[PDB]
Formats: sequence, C-alpha cells, structure tokens
Amino acid sequence: ALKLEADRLFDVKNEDGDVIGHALAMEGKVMKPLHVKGTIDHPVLSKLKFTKSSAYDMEFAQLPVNMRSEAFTYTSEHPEGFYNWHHGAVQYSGGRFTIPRGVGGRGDSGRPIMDLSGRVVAIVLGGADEGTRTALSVVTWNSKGKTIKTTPEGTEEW
Repeated sequence: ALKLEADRLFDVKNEDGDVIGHALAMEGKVMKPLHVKGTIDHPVLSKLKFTKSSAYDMEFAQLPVNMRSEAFTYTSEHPEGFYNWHHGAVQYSGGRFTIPRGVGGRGDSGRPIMDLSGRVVAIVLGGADEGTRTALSVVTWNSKGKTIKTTPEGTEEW
C-alpha cells in the first residue's frame, strides 16, 4: 500500500512563510478558515477570487475546471465512534469531536476529519480543552447542504 493521493490539501503560510493553517479542495471549491491570515502556497489557487463567509469562519473560491476532479467528497452522516485525521484518531460522541489534550494547535486549522471510506466529515477550526481531552470547533454541513458551525465554550482558534 502506497499513499498516492491527488492534490487536495494545501498549506497557508504567514508573511515570513510559517505554516499557519490549511486549505482544501472539496465539492468543487477551495476552502480555508477565514481567521487564518496568510497565502495559499499554490501558484494557481493563490490567485483566485475568494468569497468570505464570516458567520461560519469560511473563505472559498471555485475550483479550476481541471482540479475539480482532484478533490474530497463530503458526507453529512457521522455515526458516533472513531474518525481519522493527521494526528491519529478523532472521537465523535455527544455531538462533539474530541482529540487528546496537547495534540492540536497552530497549523491544524483547515485540516479535515475523515471516515474510513475517505470522506470528509468535518473541518477543524480550533479547540477548547476540557479535562483530559480537547473539544473541537469544526464546520460541517447537514443533509440539506446547510453549513453549520459548532464552537465549544472557550474555544481557541488554531
């Protein structure tokens, strides 16, 4: 098994070039958390006209006809249990996505949480530590395509 995947996850860098977040190609668009102020490290994507959505901390542009194929697929059905992401396992219970304490931080905004069939279930924005875990502030869409944002008490944007 070789992890040969399309180009869908992109870095957003700050003025001196530090990775401060992530952008993703999904459902025909390139989206990135609005709070992440930097540039998408991509010669084509960085020149697109992005549309702001402050109510959801989202910013998006339309995928160039070509790249439209190189993208993730979303899914609004997330039964409780475990999910995957860059750092390992993400748990979903009580309507909340949690990871262990001390794992999330700067650079993790824009990162997707996915299921075993490789579909995106959510996009990470920040986290609020509660006891031995961290409750994630994520963006998700429902069955009727409505964007939804969940933000725990005391959430700190990553």
